[PDB]
Amino acid sequence: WTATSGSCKGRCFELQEVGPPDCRCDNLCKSYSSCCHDFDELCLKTARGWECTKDRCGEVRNEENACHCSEDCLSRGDCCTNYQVVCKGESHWVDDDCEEIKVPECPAGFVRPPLIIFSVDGFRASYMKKGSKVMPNIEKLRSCGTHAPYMRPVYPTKTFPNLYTLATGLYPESHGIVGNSMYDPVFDASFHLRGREKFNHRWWGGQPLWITATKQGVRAGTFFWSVSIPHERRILTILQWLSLPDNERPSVYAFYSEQPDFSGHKYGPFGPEMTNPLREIDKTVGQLMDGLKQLRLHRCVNVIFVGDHGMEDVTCDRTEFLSNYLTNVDDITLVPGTLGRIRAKSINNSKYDPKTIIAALTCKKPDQHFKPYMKQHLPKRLHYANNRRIEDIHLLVDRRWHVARKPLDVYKKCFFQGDHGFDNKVNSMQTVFVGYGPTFKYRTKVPPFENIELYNVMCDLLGLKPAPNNGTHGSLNHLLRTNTFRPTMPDEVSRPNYPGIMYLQSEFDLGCTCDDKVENKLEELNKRLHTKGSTKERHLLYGRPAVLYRTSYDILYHTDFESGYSEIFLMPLWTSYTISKQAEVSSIPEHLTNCVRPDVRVSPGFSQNCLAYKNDKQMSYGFLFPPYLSSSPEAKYDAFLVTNMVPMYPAFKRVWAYFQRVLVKKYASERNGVNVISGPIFDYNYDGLRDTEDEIKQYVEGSSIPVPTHYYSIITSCLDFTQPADKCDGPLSVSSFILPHRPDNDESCNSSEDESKWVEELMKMHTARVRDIEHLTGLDFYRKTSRSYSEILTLKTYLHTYES
Ligand SMILES: *[C@@H]1O[C@H](CO)[C@@H](O[C@@H]2O[C@H](CO)[C@@H](O[C@@H]3O[C@H](CO[C@H]4O[C@H](CO)[C@@H](O)[C@H](O[C@H]5O[C@H](CO)[C@@H](O)[C@H](O)[C@@H]5O[C@H]5O[C@H](CO)[C@@H](O)[C@H](O)[C@@H]5O)[C@@H]4O)[C@@H](O)[C@H](O[C@H]4O[C@H](CO)[C@@H](O)[C@H](O)[C@@H]4O[C@H]4O[C@H](CO)[C@@H](O)[C@H](O)[C@@H]4O)[C@@H]3O)[C@H](O)[C@H]2NC(C)=O)[C@H](O)[C@H]1NC(C)=O
Ligand SMILES: O=C(/C=C/c1ccc(OC(F)(F)F)cc1)N1CC[C@@H]2CN(C(=O)[C@@H]3CCc4[nH]nnc4C3)C[C@@H]2CC1
Ligand SMILES: [Ca+2]
Ligand code: NA
Ligand SMILES: [Zn+2]
Repeated sequence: WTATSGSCKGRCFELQEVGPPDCRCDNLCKSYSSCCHDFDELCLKTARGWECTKDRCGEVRNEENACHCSEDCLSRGDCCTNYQVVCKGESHWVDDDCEEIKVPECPAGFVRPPLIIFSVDGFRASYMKKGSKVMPNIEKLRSCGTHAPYMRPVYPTKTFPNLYTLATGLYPESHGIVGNSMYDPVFDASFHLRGREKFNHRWWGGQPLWITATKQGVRAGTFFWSVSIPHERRILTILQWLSLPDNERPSVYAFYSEQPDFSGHKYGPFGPEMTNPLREIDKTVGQLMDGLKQLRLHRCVNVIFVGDHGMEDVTCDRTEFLSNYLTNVDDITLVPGTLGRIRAKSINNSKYDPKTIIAALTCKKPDQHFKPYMKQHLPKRLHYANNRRIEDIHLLVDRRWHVARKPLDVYKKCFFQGDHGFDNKVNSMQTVFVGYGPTFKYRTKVPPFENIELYNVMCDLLGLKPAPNNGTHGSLNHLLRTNTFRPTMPDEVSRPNYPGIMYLQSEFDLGCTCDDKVENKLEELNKRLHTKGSTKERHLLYGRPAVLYRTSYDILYHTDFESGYSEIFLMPLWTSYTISKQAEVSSIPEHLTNCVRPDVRVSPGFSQNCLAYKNDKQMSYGFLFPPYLSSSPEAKYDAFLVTNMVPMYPAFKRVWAYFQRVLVKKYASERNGVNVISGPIFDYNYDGLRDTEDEIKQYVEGSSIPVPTHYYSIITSCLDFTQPADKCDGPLSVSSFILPHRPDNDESCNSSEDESKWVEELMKMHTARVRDIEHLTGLDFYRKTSRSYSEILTLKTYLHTYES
């Protein structure tokens, strides 16, 4: 109940929250149906429109008018945005040449440059170039300020998950808005786009920018706008708030536009109808900048122009139906569209089985346009699993497609030509970032980056300490002229042991064998030097990774590779080696096919054993440093050490052997040498974070050898590929992957074919940032380079996407 009998007199767009049942006058009162009876008359005036004309100049103030052209309007802070152009001979902001803003030029009484976030729904990255002719205001912001060619959204590339990731710095799995539609099984409640459940504070987690600002004494405009409030009125409200007395005036503001998303859904991303919504957005930008110029704020305010996600061509005829796959379609609930999420229709149904559902959805039709996954098996780069609101079964839908339960859902619910939601590396889903103002750089292009990183920068722009989030603070310092945040490297927590030769061969009883008993002060001093680290500068190019948690581990050196061997997990945490462009690939000689060799630096009690692999009928083993890339026949023996061995399913060994035998050499050819760091990952609770020993759900049968959920590699070379990876003077280039360690290749529908037709495609799907690996392993890479630390942080957030 709302006692709508109160009044909005002197309260239009008030900032304080006012509680039930007293009526409201704020920018969301419409959406709640709680506005005072006179909100429309007083607060949403429309009379005479939004623009001054010659004859209104100097007019007698008439308070009924939407905006004013009277002489007192500047002091009242309510002129039409074009007042000074029409009535005082001024230019539009867009018509002025851009001039570097070296220092803020703010009016008396401004304690910091204000931040205005101009957010646009459905604004596809390629609109910046393709619509540039019809968007002169936005084009001036882009060209004169700091811009990226695109900004990567979070998955799913839906509206509320991305707007709230913008506000919080968090993955949707952490902030809790994992879809526009959700079911929370603990609340037993459904969240929808439409209706009242979404207003409940229990859905939204983390700490959004407006709350961070308020807790730290920086005042915030109300960021959200009811749909029926016209954009002109939104702009005028922001400009009015900017004329408040100093102690009342917010320092951070947001504008939101439902366009171009609204028309994009109707007409597709490049429909000819799309020009007009782009023109309209640009005019709104021009209104704001003109108004800032009137307030003498256009060289004081930092403006961010930022989108949530792109838009793809999608029509009704490109829908897959689950009724074409499942016998029992009525036993499931599907969340449909550009992603699918499946759960049981009734919790009392004991004949529900996720395994039979996944199997019935796996590689069933040759052209099949979605792929099913248990959520723990989704590419780790999506970070889309650790929340009870994400259903166990997920369908990753191909771009341009939908999934639905039954055909009647599509016609008895084409209506549309565009949609979004797909995998966040898809080019059509990319969106925009421009920053303009005294704190941003001048005419500067920055590489693409992820929207999770923006919250830290917005905190930096406002002098705020960010709440804990998933950005990597300092990774975007290159966007800023000042206010940079100068991080320090984490301290290493565990220091390694450096074992020498301490065990005789006969102390081991591992059940391993090797035909190695074939055999010189010349070559012996040499191999002793190798075991003490004499080649370590070649293979460990950026320093040893730091172990950021408490553990017990050994550094082991060899001719061709170096490793940090965990005595707790009985295998390396990391293995580092460099492969030059000139390096040669060799076979595993026939006498060495099954060779495993005890490591005399490491005790039997801290070693794996071959008997456990013989007895485990599901598990085989592979090696981290590949025997194919040995520098010489004699060095090859080091690759068969028990301390280089890791547990691998035979299906996974197909993937790993092709990567090691074929791909590493290909990368070394193409990139002029590569440095590789490989290793295991254990993430059994799918939280994106390194497991502790007591979280491990599976061991090699009969043993304490833990089975990895994933294997990673980080592959680094010189950005200037005219220099070899091992003699690089400048910035680096990196690509990485986190491959799921699965006992089948059901994910790859073409896997019965030769690895050359499917392995690299799998690896590309499981592309990762170095930072993703850091979280999953508790390691910190690139500790010793000649690069600035902020540049290294940017390198660790890079994602190699393989989109063209
Ligand atoms: C991306 O960045 C974010 C932010 O930095 C990272 O998330 C953090 O990760 C931490 C580890 O997973 C986690 O720390 C835990 O906090 C627990 C208290 O949590 C509450 O308080 C905080 C602070 O205000 C609050 O933010 C939390 O909010 C969560 O939960 C509510 C739902 O109630 C949501 O609205 C909200 O969105 C958020 O949910 C998300 O996180 C939770 C986990 O907290 C998930 O369950 C959700 O699915 C969702 O993703 C909370 O309200 C604290 O209790 C934990 O301590 C346990 O473990 C330690 C070991 O050190 C030990 O001291 C304790 O014994 C304790 O164990 C006990 O609980 C066990 C489980 O019940 C039980 O088995 C034991 O027997 C014990 O009783 C822990 O320190 C932190 O909460 C989140 N923060 C956020 C905002 O999510 C994220 O990791 C980053 N991602 C990547 C990939 O890097
Ligand atoms: O105006 C906006 C969006 C503004 C915006 C600005 C900046 C930004 O990025 C930044 F954060 F980085 F700046 C992100 C979003 N929208 C989109 C979001 C929803 C929220 N809503 C509700 O009704 C809310 C639902 C949830 C909720 N909980 N308490 N009040 C509310 C209102 C209807 C709808 C209003 C129109
Ligand atoms: Ca984990
Ligand atoms: Na397959
Ligand atoms: Zn949309």
